[PDB]
Amino acid sequence: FNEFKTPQIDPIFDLYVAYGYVVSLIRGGAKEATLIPHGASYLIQTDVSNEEFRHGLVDALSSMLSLHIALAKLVSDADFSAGANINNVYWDSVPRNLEKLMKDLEKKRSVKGTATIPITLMPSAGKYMLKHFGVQGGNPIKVDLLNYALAWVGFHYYTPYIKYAKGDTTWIHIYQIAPVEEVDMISILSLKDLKMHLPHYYESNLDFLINRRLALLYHLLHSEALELFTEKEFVIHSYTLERSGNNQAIRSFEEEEIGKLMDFLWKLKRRDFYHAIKFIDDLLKKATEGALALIDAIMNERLEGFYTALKLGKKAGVVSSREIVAALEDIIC
Amino acid sequence: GWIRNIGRYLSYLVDDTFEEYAYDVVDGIAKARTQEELLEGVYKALRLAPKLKKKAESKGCPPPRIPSPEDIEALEEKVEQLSNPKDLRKLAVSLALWAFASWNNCP
Amino acid sequence: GGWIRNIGRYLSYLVDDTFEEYAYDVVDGIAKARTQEELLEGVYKALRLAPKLKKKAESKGCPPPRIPSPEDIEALEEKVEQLSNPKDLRKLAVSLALWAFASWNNCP
Amino acid sequence: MYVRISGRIRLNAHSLNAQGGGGTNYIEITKTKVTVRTENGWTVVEVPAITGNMLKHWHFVGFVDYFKTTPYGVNLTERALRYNGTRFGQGETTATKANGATVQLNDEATIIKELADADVHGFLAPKTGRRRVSLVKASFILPTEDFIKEVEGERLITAIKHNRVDVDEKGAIGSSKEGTAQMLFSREYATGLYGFSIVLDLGLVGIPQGLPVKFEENQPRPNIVIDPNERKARIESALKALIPMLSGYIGANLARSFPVFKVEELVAIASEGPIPALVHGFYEDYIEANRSIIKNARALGFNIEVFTYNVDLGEDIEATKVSSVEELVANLVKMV
Amino acid sequence: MYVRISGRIRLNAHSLNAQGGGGTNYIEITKTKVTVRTENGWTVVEVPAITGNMLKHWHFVGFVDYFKTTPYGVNLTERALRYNGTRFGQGETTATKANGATVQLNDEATIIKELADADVHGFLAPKTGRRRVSLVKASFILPTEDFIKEVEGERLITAIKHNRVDVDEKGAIGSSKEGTAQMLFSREYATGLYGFSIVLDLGLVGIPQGLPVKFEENQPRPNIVIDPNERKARIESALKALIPMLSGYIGANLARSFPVFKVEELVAIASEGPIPALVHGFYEDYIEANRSIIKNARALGFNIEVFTYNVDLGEDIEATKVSSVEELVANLVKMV
Amino acid sequence: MYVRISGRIRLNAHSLNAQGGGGTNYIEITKTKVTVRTENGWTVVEVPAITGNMLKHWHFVGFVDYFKTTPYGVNLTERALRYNGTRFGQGETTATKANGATVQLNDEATIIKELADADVHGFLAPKTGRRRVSLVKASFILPTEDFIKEVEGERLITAIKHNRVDVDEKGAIGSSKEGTAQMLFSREYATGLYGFSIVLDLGLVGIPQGLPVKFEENQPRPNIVIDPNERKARIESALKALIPMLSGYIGANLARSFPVFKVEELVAIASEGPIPALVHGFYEDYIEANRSIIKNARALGFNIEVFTYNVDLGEDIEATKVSSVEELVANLVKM
Repeated sequence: FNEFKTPQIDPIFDLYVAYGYVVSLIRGGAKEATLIPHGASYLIQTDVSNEEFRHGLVDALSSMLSLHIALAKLVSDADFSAGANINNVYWDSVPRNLEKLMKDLEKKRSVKGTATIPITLMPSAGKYMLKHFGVQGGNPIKVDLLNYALAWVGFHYYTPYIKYAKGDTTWIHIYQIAPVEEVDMISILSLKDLKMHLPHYYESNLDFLINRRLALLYHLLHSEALELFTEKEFVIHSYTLERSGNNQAIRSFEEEEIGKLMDFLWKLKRRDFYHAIKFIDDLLKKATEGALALIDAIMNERLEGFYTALKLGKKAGVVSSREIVAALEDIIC
Repeated sequence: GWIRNIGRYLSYLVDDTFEEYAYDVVDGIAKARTQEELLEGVYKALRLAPKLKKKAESKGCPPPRIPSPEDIEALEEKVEQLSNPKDLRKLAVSLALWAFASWNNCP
Repeated sequence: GGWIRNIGRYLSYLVDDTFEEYAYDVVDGIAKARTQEELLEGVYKALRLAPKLKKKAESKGCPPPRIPSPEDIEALEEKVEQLSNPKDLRKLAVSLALWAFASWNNCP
Repeated sequence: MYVRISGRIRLNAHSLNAQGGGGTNYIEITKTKVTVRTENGWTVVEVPAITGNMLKHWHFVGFVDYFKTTPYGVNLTERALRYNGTRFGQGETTATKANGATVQLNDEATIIKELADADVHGFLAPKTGRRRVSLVKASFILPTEDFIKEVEGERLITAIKHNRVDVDEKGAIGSSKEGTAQMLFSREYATGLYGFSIVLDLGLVGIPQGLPVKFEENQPRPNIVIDPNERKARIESALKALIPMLSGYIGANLARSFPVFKVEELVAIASEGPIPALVHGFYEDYIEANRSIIKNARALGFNIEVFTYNVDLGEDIEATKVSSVEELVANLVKMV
Repeated sequence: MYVRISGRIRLNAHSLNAQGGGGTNYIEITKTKVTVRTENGWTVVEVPAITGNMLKHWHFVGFVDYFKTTPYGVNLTERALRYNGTRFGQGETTATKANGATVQLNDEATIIKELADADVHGFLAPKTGRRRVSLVKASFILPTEDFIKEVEGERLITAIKHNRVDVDEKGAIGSSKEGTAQMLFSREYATGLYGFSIVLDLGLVGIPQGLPVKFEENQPRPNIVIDPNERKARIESALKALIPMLSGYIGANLARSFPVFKVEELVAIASEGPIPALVHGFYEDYIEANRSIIKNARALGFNIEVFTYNVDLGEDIEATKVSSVEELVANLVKMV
Repeated sequence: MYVRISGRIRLNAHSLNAQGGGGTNYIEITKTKVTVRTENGWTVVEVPAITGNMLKHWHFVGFVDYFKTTPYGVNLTERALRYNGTRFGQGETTATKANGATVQLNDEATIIKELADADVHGFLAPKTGRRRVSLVKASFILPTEDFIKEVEGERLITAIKHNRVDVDEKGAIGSSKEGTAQMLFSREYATGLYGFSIVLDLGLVGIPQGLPVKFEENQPRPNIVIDPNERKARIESALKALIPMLSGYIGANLARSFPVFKVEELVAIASEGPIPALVHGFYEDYIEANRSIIKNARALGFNIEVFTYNVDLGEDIEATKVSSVEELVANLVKM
């Protein structure tokens, strides 16, 4: 058992690097790989060799850079270039770091440098750190390039996210799904299925991408990867990046759960599918307040929320068919 | 469980084919904390039966069907023993929940 | 105690079709009973039309109305005399008046 | 010149502001929940009442009736001439003048100059967004509390059933199969000593709300887009509109019901400057409240005049005893 | 000065602060939850209520109405004359005076001197960053705890449905494909004994928040950037703005509803200095609590002036039995 | 001197401590998770909990408001006048008072002698250290666990939408292209019975933190570097700062909400020496904890005066009945 250890720095960036380890192993092979959570370390147990791990990592980096070159100091509208990176400097910094990693690893040379970590990979980071009686100039936090690249691979391949422009400002919702007990390779790959590239929606009709919980509900509505959350316990760590007037900051860091929402969606769509997605999309587009009440009811197991959501939807344009009502009644028990 | 039949009758008060839009009764039946106001709201909803009958009759599609008397006593044979409001809500909210269903009425 | 359905069967004849007797005011009065005396007044007003419907039921090829028995009257009096609270009085008055609007198969 | 009137009026066998049934033979009357103090604690009772919308509509009808006779009555609306209460519905940008001409809706001053009805009762044009609040405030016609105390409710309702006999050329009632319309509907009538109150904000006629003063040399002055004769005529018509209001011209079913509608008592205040409104007649202890609100108003420097009918107002208050609404409106129009 | 008012008002048949739009069917009124005893654990009941935004807006409307008549009414914002609450919104730097003169939103003293609405009610200048805390704070309007306990959850909402008679000029009631807007909608009217509380900080009017004092002669001289006569006139106008407050001008839909108002009892205290906030009327035992508050404050060395209407209070401390709101505001302006 | 007040309060229809919604048109009130027992179950309930940051800010606002009336209000920073209170920073080494007097930051004694806000709510000088802790601390304002148990479900969060109409010069309104400002935002108003606990260390007011006592004449008398009369004035001003605290002057949205406030019950302990904090008002059994901790402290030799409002706290303890917050203030200004 190679049992790769993962650096203990930040349980979010730690999760990203330990959670891209799995795709690095998969691209190199490494059958029968599992992840044991150590609170924050998130250790991974496998029978792979170091050279095979490096081959998988360089394969992942090659795929990522090939995707990056598709758009064009080169700036691409990809997940790891500009779709999630709210800072303009990182749009060029990250590809340079990744290609440096590629060049170093392809020559069987371990990286010998350290680089700044962006706020995207770990919101706990930033620009200033309180040492004793003030902050440190520059960016005090630095990470070895190997773990930096691994976490970037994990973020690009696995974690879903959403970008909404709405003119001058910009909102970026980032979601990462964290196992809590134990997972095998198939489970983690099933979670990887959730990730979809280029979620740069913008437009004006889809103004409901604000209210982060509503946005994640909308994203999960059209996803049908696997109902794993009903048999395994998972949590969600999510955060928002805002660029209101070139003032880059984070305004939401709530920690919700994903099991209840997925269970609700599966129970609702088990009866009717044609009247499920159309219902939810119409309700989101018309009754935003009703959608907020509905998601609050889902997350809090509240009866009045469903009634309020249905009333608000029926007020404007929502058909609200019978089968979904029966499914809701069954969920109510 | 005598829910669809009454839900389709309550749906007659919200659908656009009946241009009367009885929304207050839906709020009354949904927002019921104890026994009395739930029965009051369901009575108010049922009282508009001739309204719906003459609206559908004068418009062309078949008139709406009144809930059968067979489950009328079924409504009061259970709600009587729901002394606790917490379990009473499971039916009080559901009554209005089924009032917004599709319930195709007129072609 | 089972007499609610029996009295509601007679009450339904005051608003159903095939009778030409659309008495909704009596139903509203018996359903909006705030006190026992006006509830009894509404019950008497509803029962005063028993000959009105019984005589004409046989004149239109329909079975005679199910007029409540005196045992039903005794049960109603017992329930009324024991209710000095408008709280349960409201739901009691609503219960029997709700049976007025139902899909009764009076005339086959 | 602002006017605030309140008082008590008795209604007998009235079916004003009903629901009309629509899809039922039982014509329900409008019901509202009102608060009664009560010796046992505050309670709520459901009683029939007339909404202020109907009172405003009937005031508008009276105003247009008394303004048609005026020489400047041509500056009205065809819908207003047809007793239509809608003003500048959705999707329209032009107004049909009573003369048949077309009035643009791009300027509020032009509208209030050429449309007296829109000047007085306000208007709303969503297509161009032109909004103007009404200069007449009408309250709900609610039964007074002490009346409910005295009668203990009594349900205040009578249902009277009338048939619609459809006799054909052969003289047959039909069987709902030949084309007859023989049905039996019911009408709901009520009664009681209701309370009424009106507010005539007759100080902005001919004055656009977007520019009330010109400030030519920092001296405030009203900005009137019409000649003073038209303003005087509009004020007189608005004041005389109260005549077909306190005589039996409130509510629907006037062809059949025509409520008795006798005035019991009234107190009114009129003053050129801004004045507070009176207490509604629903509350039993409002006459003393009216006295306290008028004496105090006179203690600040308001050039106010009080007209009272069937109310003494004591002796400290300098009020004129008015015999009937005609002398009341004559006094109102006397003070410009 | 600093004056605080708290009491009860009997209000019924009011569609104040509705939620649904004009074109939206079944126009819904706002509701708020309240926590009450009910001789058991603290239970939450949802009851109709009136938001404080409406009260603040109507206080602003009354303030500008009573300040326009003042000679210093020219020092006002153009939007204030339009009864618009948009005070220096997002995306502008210069504003317009009542007479049309331009004003710069840079120095707070200039803003509060040339404009009076931004002084009494505060303002925000997002482009510049200038801000001013409102000196007038209005609470919500909640029914009293004892009243809601007594009613035991009896809805207290009347959903009255009404429509229009929008008809084609030919006399035919058209459908949606014709051009008429004959649509059916409903309005919610509430009733009950409500409690109100509003606080005024007129002692800081004409005082910029950046530099409250000047310290010319090493004394706490306030930085009154305006003339003392102007400050007194503004204070008097703000106090007189309470005359239409408790009269029927604190809500919307006045044209069609005109809610029926009557003040049952209230208390008011003013001492031209810091003062504890009065207990709201939503609580049944607010009288004794407020008596204790104003007795301890007076015993602490405060020249508290108390005017009480229709309440015995403590019948031993210095309280004046005021008869109406006009007398109360007269007493308030007498001590300026 | 040292006082500690913990109790349960009744407030509703409030929008305190919202998430701003600077870029999102929806304004969210605070949403917090609270663990509670549910008859052999440890469940979590999403209820608002008001941060103590706003409570401390409003206490400081009340203190600076009440310190203006006293003639000794000259010793106050000009920053505190504007409801500011940043208290310097890395690049600031000079203090500006209300009159505009330069004050050096060499020692805490001179700073607290020339500045009153820094003596009460603390300050720091990262340039030279010399950090001073705040003498006033406030806990979170969250509903009590008893209320959560009694209510269990229910939204208790009303989302009310308000618009901002802004017509053109005559009557023209615009949505997004006419250049006008028309926004329809939503505010979340919360309700429920909350629990609070505050600690006020008035005994250290006017004494440097690093030199609690002088101890020069073989008697460790307190090192009162400031004048005793204006020291007592500061004590009285800080005590009266609680008057705009249990009255409805807590939080934001005061112009549009002004929450309906009424304290239900409270227990306060006052003493001239250091005393332990009693309990946070969130706990349902907090009265028993109050009684136990008071008994233990008195058995350990603490001269504690206990004032109780609308709570028994046992008859054995020497508790003084309190009618209202003004009664407690009047009873506290004696010492």
